[PDB]
Amino acid sequence: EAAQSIDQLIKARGKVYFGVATDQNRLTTGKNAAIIKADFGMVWPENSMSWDATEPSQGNFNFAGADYLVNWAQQNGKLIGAGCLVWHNFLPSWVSSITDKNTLINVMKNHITTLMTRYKGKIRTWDVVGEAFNEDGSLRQNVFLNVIGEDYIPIAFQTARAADPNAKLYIMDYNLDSASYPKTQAIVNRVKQWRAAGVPIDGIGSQMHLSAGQGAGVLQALPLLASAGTPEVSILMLDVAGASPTDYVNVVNACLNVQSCVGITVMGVADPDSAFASSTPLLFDGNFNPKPAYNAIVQDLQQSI
Ligand SMILES: O=[N+]([O-])c1ccc2nn[nH]c2c1
Repeated sequence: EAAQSIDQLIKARGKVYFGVATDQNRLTTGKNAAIIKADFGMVWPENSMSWDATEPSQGNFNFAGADYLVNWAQQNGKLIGAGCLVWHNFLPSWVSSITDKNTLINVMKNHITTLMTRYKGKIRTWDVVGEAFNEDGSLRQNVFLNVIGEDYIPIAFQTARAADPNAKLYIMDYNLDSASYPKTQAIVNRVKQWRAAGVPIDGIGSQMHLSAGQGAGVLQALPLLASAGTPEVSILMLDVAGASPTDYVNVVNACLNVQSCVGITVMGVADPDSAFASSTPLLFDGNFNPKPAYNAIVQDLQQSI
């Protein structure tokens, strides 16, 4: 049927992409590859770029998984996003154990530089720092903050910019979905301050793992995130418990309303492959058919001349 690719449709409304997280296991099973080819314009490695996946012991990198994703994307004319270079998730214990500031700075920089160098020029968007905030808006006391202090964020971004000046560099977080929530306010105010200091934060990515009914609030939260003045904002890791068309269309329209929002990435293709499968939160079902939210996004994005 005509005009059924949400990526094609969102591009026709001036955005860069509709994307999805994936990896080798997905691409070779189900109908994921076919759906991504037809309907999506950007992919991200779901897990294969994590620190656990890529640098399981100090200085010794594992790129088979990430390479597969990058190659598939290139073969299929998809943009690539990748991450997360620096966050508290999927960290090896060898990183967590480090207590010396200069050692951890250099471990972090080596991790950033190695990954970004390998894929230099190939990656549209790097999620450089993730989940750096507490719910109250203070900085999360992860190993980087505890050992390096708050300079770890400027250092990560400056390192990333040097490693691949072509990439758009993002900070990302979750629970940025309500405009009155302290975390949302805080990332904005802090990104403003980092950018005023010349830290090369090109984007804020909102990890939109939503519960039912939360789409509406994104219509206020996304504009708020964009007010930090980054060149770009993005929607990441999108899923919605119950997958209501209302929620999904609200999220999409928040993207459309926000000039600097370049695109939307969903957390996966089909419900059974979600980490939250019982909540059926994705756009395709367990038979790989498009759900009502997919079709509602199509209608919302369709445009006579
Ligand atoms: O938007 N994404 O679905 C997504 C998935 C995994 C990631 N790791 N870093 N950034 C990511 C974005």
